[PDB]
Amino acid sequence: LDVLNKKYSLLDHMQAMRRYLLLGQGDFIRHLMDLLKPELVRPATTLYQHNLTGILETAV
Amino acid sequence: REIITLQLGQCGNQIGFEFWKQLCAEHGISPEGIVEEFATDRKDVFFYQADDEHYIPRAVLLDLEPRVIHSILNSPYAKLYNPENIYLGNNWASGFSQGEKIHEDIFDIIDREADGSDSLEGFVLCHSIAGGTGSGLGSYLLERLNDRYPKKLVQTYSVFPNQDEDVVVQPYNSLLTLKRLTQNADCVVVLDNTALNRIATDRLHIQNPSFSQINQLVSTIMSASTTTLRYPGYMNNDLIGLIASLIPTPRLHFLMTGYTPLKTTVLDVMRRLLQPKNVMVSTNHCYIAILNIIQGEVDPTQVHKSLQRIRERKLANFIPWGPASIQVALSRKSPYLPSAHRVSGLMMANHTSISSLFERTCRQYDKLRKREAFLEQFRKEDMFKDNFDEMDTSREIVQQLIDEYHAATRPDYISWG
Amino acid sequence: EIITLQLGQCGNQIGFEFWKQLCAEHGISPEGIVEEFATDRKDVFFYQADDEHYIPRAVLLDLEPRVIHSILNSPYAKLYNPENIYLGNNWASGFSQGEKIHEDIFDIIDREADGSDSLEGFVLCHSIAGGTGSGLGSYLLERLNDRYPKKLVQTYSVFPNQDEDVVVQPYNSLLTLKRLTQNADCVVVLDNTALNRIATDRLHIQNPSFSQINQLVSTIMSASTTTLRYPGYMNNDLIGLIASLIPTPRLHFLMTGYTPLTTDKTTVLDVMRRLLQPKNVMVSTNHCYIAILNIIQGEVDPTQVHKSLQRIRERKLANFIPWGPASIQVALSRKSPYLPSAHRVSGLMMANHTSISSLFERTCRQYDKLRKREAFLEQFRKEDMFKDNFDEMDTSREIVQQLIDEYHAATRPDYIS
Amino acid sequence: FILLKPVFHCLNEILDLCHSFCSLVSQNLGPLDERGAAQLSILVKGFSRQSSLLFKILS
Repeated sequence: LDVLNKKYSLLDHMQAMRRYLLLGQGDFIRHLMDLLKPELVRPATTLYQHNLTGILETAV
Repeated sequence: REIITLQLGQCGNQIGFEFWKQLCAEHGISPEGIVEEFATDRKDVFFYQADDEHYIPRAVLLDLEPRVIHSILNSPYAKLYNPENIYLGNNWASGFSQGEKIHEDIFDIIDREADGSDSLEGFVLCHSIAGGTGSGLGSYLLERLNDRYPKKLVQTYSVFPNQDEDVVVQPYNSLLTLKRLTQNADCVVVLDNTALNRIATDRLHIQNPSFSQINQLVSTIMSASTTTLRYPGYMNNDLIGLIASLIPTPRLHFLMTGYTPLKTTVLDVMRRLLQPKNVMVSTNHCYIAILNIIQGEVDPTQVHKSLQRIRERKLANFIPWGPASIQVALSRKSPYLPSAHRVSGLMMANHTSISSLFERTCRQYDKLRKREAFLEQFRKEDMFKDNFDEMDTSREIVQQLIDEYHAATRPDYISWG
Repeated sequence: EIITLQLGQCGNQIGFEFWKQLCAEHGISPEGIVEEFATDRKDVFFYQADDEHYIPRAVLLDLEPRVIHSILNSPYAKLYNPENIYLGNNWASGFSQGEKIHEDIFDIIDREADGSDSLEGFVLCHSIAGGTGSGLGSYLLERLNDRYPKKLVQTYSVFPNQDEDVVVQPYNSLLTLKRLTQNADCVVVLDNTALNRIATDRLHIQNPSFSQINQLVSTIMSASTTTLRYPGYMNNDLIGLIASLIPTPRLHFLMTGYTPLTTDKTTVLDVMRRLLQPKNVMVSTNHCYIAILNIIQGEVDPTQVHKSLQRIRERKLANFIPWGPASIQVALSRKSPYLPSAHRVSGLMMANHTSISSLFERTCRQYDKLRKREAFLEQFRKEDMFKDNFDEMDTSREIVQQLIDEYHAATRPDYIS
Repeated sequence: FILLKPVFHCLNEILDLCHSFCSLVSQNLGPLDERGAAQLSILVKGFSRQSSLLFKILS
């Protein structure tokens, strides 16, 4: 427990994964829901990963 | 996404100063504006990270006459809310004529701070009702805000002259300001002079004016209401997502507010907030929607079962043309404060007894309008609106507002108000 | 390999600061001596010299020699040492006095162009409409392309708008601009208006700003000539450099910008975006960038630039709308040792934009109103003999109107035509 | 991208197409159709096709 709790930050990884995959961070989600909307209006074949990874990083 | 904070007039910039001073003391920010050493709170909504590592509030000290601004400036907070966007009058007619001529000088300031955004979405006003610099100029400015930015909300923390009558045009200045509130504004959190002046004696007495005491409560009201903006949460990170549950039709845009601290458990702060004595504002009446913010070291496990118990005993009543409830915003209490552990809950709710507060000033207008009276006997009225149509137009507009608020208290408000 | 052809009194002043700055950055004394603190490649510009008493390759042609004794008595004459110096203010007189001296000043080009191991192009340090440079530089520009048809002619022409006294200036500007359009290969433009404002922004200089403008242009212009003179092969001469900035031949004028104006944490995105900000830009509707490059110099972290473009791009801080795919580039380079106290990074702009059409519109208007007043046609004898029916000044208008039209047309998707 | 991929092969044909277009404008020189239109349009098709095959990278 003493290694995993700080050499691999296991408890922060739980706390962060709740901040993101469970929407807990809130701000990241309100802003990303805005910025990402005109991309996701379009049909799914017209979406590409370089738009998406850039806009994620922009929201972060 | 960001919120601007257009504090206006002599009273509004005092309580705005107190607001930024409270936000400064609550956030990790020095009176210099520089990052404090022990400083996670969220600043981007309210502060701009200028190149000195200066967190500058998104303010505008948008005043009209000189007195208190210099004493705000020469404080230890002199360079906090201040990238120098400041600017430089007794009644609605005079104030409107001055809000007109200057407006190129000040609209540039709004546009300047608006272009300082990633996405603006709010104009928080600190508006003094019936006061001279609040009257007229504020009403002119309220119309222009929606003309120039028709997609941006105007929200008013209006401090309201509910008291015994100094100025004889006092009822009119409240009526002619109320017109704009009743159509141009998107939300109005209303604070009452007598209710706060009573609540002063209800904890620590005052006599002839000592505004600096009741202002402490006003600052806790602003800070409490913006708390869920200033920290993360799964819900209510933004002003419109907060305001949407409370105002169900666009004419019900006024909110009464309650505040408890005048060990703890949520059921006792819920019960307290609901009692009439704790409302900071003075026929059947019923709640429309209630939201309360519990800022504290509270265990979240208690919060739901507290609602259920408060439901079962029916200590609160609503109106059955639509669903409603009390709604609870559990928040972290702020560190960087002393005794950041006393649970200190606030409520805001739409309740139809506020109609009577408007109806008081309607009746005061009718007394003066059925008398012969001092209709703003200064030439800035007589050269401007000597046909007197606007106040009677305002009076039928507020009479439709009273009728709409009383129409809200029937089972058939699915039909028209 | 490249040579400067500084001409008129303006050209000598920008060229005297050019060589006075070039020896400084290449570690060379006013005498051309390699200073004892000394890799590089002075080679292109710097005439490689017997003792490593390095020389420029500069042909110090001049006309009405009144001030230039005071440039030639400086210690930097030992740098411009080959004794290749040679001795009205209207465009026609300046053009025709060039013709009346031309033979020597043409031959002593070859006396140096035969010495250069591989001449590539000619750098015209020059002003639009400026006095004794007016006519003269544009006259040489008519001749260079006939006698040297493969070599490329670039003009670092500072432009006549000074926020704004010469009455023939708009006519001279039109007449020079017919040459700068029709006869140059590329033009880098500077507004005296913007440079006055920039001097008043960084410091307190506007009207006086002149010898100070020499420092600002030489800081721009040492950078524009940097990949020629130092290792790093992003494009190691004149002609890889510019092909990024011109898609269709007539549309070849380029804007200027130079990020850290008080350089004496930062990151690439700062030094590259501070460059596109039109207020930091040394230049003063709808506006496309047709293509952009930045030459950036200092301790760039090389992994940042690839990620910088995302946070430029997705916040729509640049706006590419040519008929095709062209966009924004970076040319990384060595810190240059003429800057003593330095910011750890800096950078410099060069971009084919649309908004320069505004200064062309001022130019065309300032010609047209004085042309249709017919008072500042002057009836002077040189002004009349060059064109007794003024047909060159007529035909000079339609080409710059087409530059207005082409700038108004390459801005649309139409430019398959 | 020199580690061996279809990306490298498609870049190789793009570079071959570039050199051949260089060769064409460097030999024809003057503004004359020396049956240059067929070769030029073939390279317009090859470039359009392999630019669209260059845009496979977003999968």
